[PDB]
Amino acid sequence: ISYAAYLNVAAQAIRSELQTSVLNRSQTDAFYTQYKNASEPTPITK
Amino acid sequence: GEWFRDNGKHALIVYDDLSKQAVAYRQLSLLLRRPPGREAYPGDVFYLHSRLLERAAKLSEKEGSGSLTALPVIETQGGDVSAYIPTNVISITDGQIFLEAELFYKGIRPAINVGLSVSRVGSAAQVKALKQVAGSLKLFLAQYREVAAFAQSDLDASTKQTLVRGERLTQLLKQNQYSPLATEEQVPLIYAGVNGHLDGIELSRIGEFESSFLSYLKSNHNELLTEIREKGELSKELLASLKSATESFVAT
Amino acid sequence: ALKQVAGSLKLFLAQYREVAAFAQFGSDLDASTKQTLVRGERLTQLLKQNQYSPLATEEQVPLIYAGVNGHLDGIELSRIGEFESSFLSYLKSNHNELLTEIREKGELSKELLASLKSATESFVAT
Amino acid sequence: GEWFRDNGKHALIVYDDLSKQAVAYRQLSLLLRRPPGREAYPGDVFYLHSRLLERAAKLSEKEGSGSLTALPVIETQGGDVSAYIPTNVISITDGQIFLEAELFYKGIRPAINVGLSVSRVGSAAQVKALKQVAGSLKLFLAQYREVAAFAQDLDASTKQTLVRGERLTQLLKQNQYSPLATEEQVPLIYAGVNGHLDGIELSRIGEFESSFLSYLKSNHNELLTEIREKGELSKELLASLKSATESF
Amino acid sequence: KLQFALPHETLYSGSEVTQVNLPAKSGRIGVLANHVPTVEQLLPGVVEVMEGSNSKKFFISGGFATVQPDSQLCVTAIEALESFSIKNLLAEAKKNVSSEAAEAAIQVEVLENLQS
Amino acid sequence: LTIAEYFRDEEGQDVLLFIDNIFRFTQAGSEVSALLGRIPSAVGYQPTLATDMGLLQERITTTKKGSVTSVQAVYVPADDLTDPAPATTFAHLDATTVLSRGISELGIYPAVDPLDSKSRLLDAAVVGQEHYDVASKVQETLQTYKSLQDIIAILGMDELSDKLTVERARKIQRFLSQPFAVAEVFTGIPGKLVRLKDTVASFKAVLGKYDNIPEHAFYMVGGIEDVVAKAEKLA
Amino acid sequence: LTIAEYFRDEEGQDVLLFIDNIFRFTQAGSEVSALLGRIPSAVGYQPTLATDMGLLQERITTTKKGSVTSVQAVYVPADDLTDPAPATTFAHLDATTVLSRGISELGIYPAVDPLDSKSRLLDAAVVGQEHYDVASKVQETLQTYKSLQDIIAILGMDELSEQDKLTVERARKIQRFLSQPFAVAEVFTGIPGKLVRLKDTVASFKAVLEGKYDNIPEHAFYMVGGIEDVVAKAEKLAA
Amino acid sequence: LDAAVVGQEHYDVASKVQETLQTYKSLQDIIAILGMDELSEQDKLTVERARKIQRFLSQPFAVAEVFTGIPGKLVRLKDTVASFKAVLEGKYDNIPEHAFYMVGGIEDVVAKAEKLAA
Amino acid sequence: ATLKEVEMRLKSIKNIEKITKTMKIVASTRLSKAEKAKISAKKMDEAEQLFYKNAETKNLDPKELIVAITSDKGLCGSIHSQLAKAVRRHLNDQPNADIVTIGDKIKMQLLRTHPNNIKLSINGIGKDAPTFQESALIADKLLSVMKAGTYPKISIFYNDPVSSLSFEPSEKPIFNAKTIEQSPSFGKFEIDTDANVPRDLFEYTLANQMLTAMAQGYAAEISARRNAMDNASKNAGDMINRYSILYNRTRQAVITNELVDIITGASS
Repeated sequence: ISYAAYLNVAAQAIRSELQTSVLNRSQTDAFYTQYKNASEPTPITK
Repeated sequence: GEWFRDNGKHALIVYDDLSKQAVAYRQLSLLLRRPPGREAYPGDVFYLHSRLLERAAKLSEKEGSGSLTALPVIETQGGDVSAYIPTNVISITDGQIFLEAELFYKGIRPAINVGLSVSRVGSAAQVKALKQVAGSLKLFLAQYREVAAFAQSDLDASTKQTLVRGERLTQLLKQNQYSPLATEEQVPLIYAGVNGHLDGIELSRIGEFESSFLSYLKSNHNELLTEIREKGELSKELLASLKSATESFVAT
Repeated sequence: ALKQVAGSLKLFLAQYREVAAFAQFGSDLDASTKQTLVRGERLTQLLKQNQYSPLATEEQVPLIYAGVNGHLDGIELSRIGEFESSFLSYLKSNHNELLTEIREKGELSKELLASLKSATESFVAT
Repeated sequence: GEWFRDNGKHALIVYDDLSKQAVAYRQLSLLLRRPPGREAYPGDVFYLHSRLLERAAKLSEKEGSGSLTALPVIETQGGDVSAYIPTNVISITDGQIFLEAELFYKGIRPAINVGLSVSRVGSAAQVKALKQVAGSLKLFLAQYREVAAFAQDLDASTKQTLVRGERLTQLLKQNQYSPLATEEQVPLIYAGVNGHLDGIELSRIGEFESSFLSYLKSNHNELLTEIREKGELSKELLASLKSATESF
Repeated sequence: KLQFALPHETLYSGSEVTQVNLPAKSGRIGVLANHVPTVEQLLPGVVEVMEGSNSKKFFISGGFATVQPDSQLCVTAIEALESFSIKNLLAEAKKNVSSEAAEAAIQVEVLENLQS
Repeated sequence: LTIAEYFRDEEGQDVLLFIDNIFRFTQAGSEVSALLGRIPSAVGYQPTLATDMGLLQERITTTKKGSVTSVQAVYVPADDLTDPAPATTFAHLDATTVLSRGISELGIYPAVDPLDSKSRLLDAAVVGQEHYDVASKVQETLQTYKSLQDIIAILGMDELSDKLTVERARKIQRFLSQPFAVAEVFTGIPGKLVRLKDTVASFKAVLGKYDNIPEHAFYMVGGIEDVVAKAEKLA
Repeated sequence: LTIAEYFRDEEGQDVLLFIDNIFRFTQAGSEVSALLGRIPSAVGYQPTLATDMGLLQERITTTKKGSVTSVQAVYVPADDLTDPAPATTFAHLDATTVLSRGISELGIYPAVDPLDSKSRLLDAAVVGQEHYDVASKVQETLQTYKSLQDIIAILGMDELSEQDKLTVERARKIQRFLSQPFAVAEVFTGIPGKLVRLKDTVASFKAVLEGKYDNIPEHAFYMVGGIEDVVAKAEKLAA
Repeated sequence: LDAAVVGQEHYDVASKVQETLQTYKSLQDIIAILGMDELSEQDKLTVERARKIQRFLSQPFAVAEVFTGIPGKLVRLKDTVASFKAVLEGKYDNIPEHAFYMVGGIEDVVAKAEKLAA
Repeated sequence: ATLKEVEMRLKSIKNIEKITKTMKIVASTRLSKAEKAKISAKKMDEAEQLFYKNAETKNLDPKELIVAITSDKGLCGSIHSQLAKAVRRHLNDQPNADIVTIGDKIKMQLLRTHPNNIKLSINGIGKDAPTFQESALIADKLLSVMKAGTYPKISIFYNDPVSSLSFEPSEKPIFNAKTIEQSPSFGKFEIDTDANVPRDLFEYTLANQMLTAMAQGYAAEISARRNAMDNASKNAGDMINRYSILYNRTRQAVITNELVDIITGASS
């Protein structure tokens, strides 16, 4: 858990009809993938 | 058919198909040792079709006012419409109706390419009631086709709605074979489209919407249909009552 | 014996042809595209041949096997050509018994195929 | 045009339009049941233009040195120079001046495409004075066109010549019915190969021509008489040129 | 001088303000005109900005407040209004989904005071 | 023709006629046409092409006496469908099965092009509403590829919004392939013969329930029960 | 063509000849030439395509008595300008008048296109350096207006700089000052027709180009006669 | 053009010139529309080298000097092979392309390369 | 040459002409969000960096974490070209470093030049305008799986839109918990020595400075994609019309040659 996470949660709460852009920042598609000497472990989502 | 025209009556003749008549006359002329022309067709391969089609006409009130309408059929190869015979007939007819294979498999039936298919006379020979409700329908789709590509990601407002309309307008233009609708059953379905009373309905049930909606009119608003059928025009009071009948079905 | 080593090579090569259509801008390859692009490109250089230099059946079977089964992927692109003559020398020296069986029998059986499987991997390393 | 040739004189024969002649010669042949070839032209359409354009040449000393000069015209369709007739004449005429519509619309007139245009006798037929001031200018503008296309990252060196060719070609924009003397053309060509007009902005680049012309009417009339009578540049005047042009 | 900031939209930019109430990690303290330079983290709450006497209140996502030596205030968060602002499907589906999940308890603390 | 013709009228039985190749018929008419002293037609064919084909195909019909089911093989010169040979033949067939060189290079056998093969039996009042309904969805999914493909060659399947339907193209197209017993010296893969109703109920489910297994699992398999046995052996 | 000749050779007037369509004159020629048994030329046209067109068009010239001016509608087969049909016809054509539906879409009558229609006699040595200079500024400005359609559709109009917004104003008006109420469509439009003479047009536009009417609204240009008819309409719209 | 008549090296070089020129040819369209940017580094290099190969194949002629203006330089076979081989290996991947245009031997490229540098 | 090949080749270019022009509009109409999120980020950037300025924070006196910021989408110009070199060129001085790459088209050049340096890569992000949630999560992994807090120096590489027709590769520093409290003018600000403020300040400035870098990074890109495809539609013009003439040159020659055989074989 990170401090940026302690803030992310709150930013999701303020999604509470006329919420235009606003919906583009509500979610995102992210896939991180480690790497080795290049080789790379299994790609998971955020 | 010309008999009917000469006696004050009306006749519609369909040539299915002229592409094959041309070939026939080619076979005759070639064997008769006649000078060949572009693609083997004799010189007067144009005067052949010109003689024929120009026979179809609406006579003046002076003689009988009878009319002979003609719907010639041309079978085009690979879509090419610039060939000798095809372009020949086109340059005689008072308009063309094009059918694409692309749209045909896509689900659009009849598959009509409005971008190319256009009548010369057009408005003058249309039911005034239909002309009123679908005046902009011609343009709408002409602009919908070019904006159709924008599907591939974000929509503003000016093109956000255009994508909403046409997406269900053409879905409504879909019409199953052997099921001709009267002009009295057309205007209600076209009014709902152009004005935008269908914009907020899932396409999956737009097809069934046509049926249930027409059955609702015939049963409850029988009068609204009988005045369109008989008058063929939309009065200020009539067209207004049309809106109410529409928005009433949108709720249920 | 040629039928074995080349089950669906042809059909694969033809499908490698369409792969290079998307591979032109520099898009990251997935699992179903990376495997074929590497093997498919190395099979190309593998099937190249010089004029006046015909290869026998017992010479083709091994070369093809090392390509379709999954062995030549490791080899470097530029070292593909040299691999041909090198791999055939190793055979005509050590497992020369294999080559004289391909010519006489004509058909690869489970017995021979097993032996070839082992022989190939032996030369990929050292 | 041959009488002036045979009698030790000079004549300029200009055919226009040659393409329109070919079509006319194709008309007769077809009516004469002559076998149609490429583009429906008979086989001897080359022979028609071959035995014609060869009647134009510089005669020998003992023959009188009478010369006939030909300027055939060919109307291409869509710039398609790879057409049957257009190619046939180019295989006869030793030299081509191709005018591209692309450059015509832009205003660059004459719209001579340096890339496709070339005379098969440069120094041989060109006045020596012009030969010096034009150090392979044809090869400069031919490569310059590659700068005005790829550039459109601001550069320093190769982009420097971009400013050269810009005002050099714009300087060549000659109007209709405005012929110029040899001595009037020589100074302009030298003000380019080194970029002496670099300072002037894209507006009066043609104004300098009318200005410098006046400066020679009386202030520098001495130069005009030299080039007119001799027709060759010397080291004497070569150094005398870098000063009268340096003033502006 | 207040400088309210967000990644998507800036609210204030050197604008003159009389007093601002920032919900620090401690207690909601009103920053004076010439307040001492401090740097404290802001937990989700209500930010009151006083333009003269007029009252403006925004609900804040949570970020950092910074009083500069030049008595300049720097307030930042993810998303900041009140007239533009019920979710209870988190007290069961989230609160008791204990096995993102184990820490799914910050959600309840945010909405409770949002109604306030 | 005359032989099979006798079994139609005089023998009063169901006939089955196979022509291979029918193209060689008009082709042979072309050779003689010139020699016989005729002014050649377009594409160097014969002036009598639509009537020669007519005086041939017309005898291959079903009458009140007997019925004749004809399966004609047509060769297309240079794979050019505009050639007067394939052209005139089309208008005589109640059903077609166009073969293209592009479909076989994918792997799917046969090489049937699903966007030019159309029968006049594709009617709701013929094969059954369901049959038609399913068959229409299969056609819809496909065409979009041929047109939307231009986005895939420039970027791929990332801008696809439509995104669920664009992928069914690489799944349905593969499931169309059927193994044969006759062509054993071509693949060596044992053939499969699916019937009528099975194929119908098999596609409706896919049209994305069976969207879990990518690529192979619908490739060279029987009905729908085969697809289950081919998804097990993870490839 | 013979009919129109008389009103020139015998009355010395400026006779107008309309040929619609001119392409079917070429097509019909091919049919006849083919019927007679002559060998078809390039693309299947008559070998006598050059001369045939020549005999007709050449009789359309300015004599010492009068002149005959032909306005012929040209059909371009498959939108191909290299086709023997137009390529031969265009050789005789002086100027062109393109009636686009895109200008008609903007509700402009006549629906003439300012950028497509061009004239061989748009030469300063024919219409005068004055007329020439005015015309070239009109076209050039509208040309920079057609290009601005790009950023204007998405950004708005505030992206225009000093010279960028000053000229667009003229464009928005010039494009509306070109339309003209014809006296023939009067019994259809109701609007009385106004014949704008050559002398006036040159003066009217030049003034606007200088910027002496930037004050006048854009509506006082739509469907109006000369320049005077703009002023009288500017004070009637204020009331 | 066989490794038996012109030697293995001559054939290898000539071949490696063709192989490269086809890659640049098969992308004439890609470049003409999108640009070199959209091409991977693998292609990026080969393409850039081909642009140098094609322009270095250019050679002035003695007879043409009458209207060309550039002196015609004759190059013998031996120099040719070694030169083009060097460019392939990457020995000259930093010299401006215009330095290869209308020149003789490789020793003439370095001459024009520096005279244009200053 | 072929009757058809020049027509279907004209098709695969006629529709390529509109497609590059249709994406030029997408990039040009999306420039509005780009020129906004750019100013919003920058304004928060000033608000965020003013503390780092008045506190006089600077790197301490061989690990360093490098973050690459670009997209996975191509067709944007040399934005993935020049930025990757700026990184490589900065990497030359200090080979001892780990590189986290956001976007795949940046992972391209780095896999070539320095394959082992890449210890983490983010996939499928560069398509929309960046968001905090996106970055805050990238930093959460950067902090966790990478342990950025153990690094003496953090460097973010992004693209800065200097002009609307040209971009600019740039670099910004991120200071860790230890570098913040050990700042020369850090005492200047009153801070309770217990509520781990310096620690929370780094984990928060790690996410923001990324978004600020992304905002300008994906803004300079959209501004470069419009440019990249305006030259494309124009380049598609010298094709649709070039080969258009070549189609006709073939059509006229098809009708003539198709007619010659007829006339020739009619003379008998």
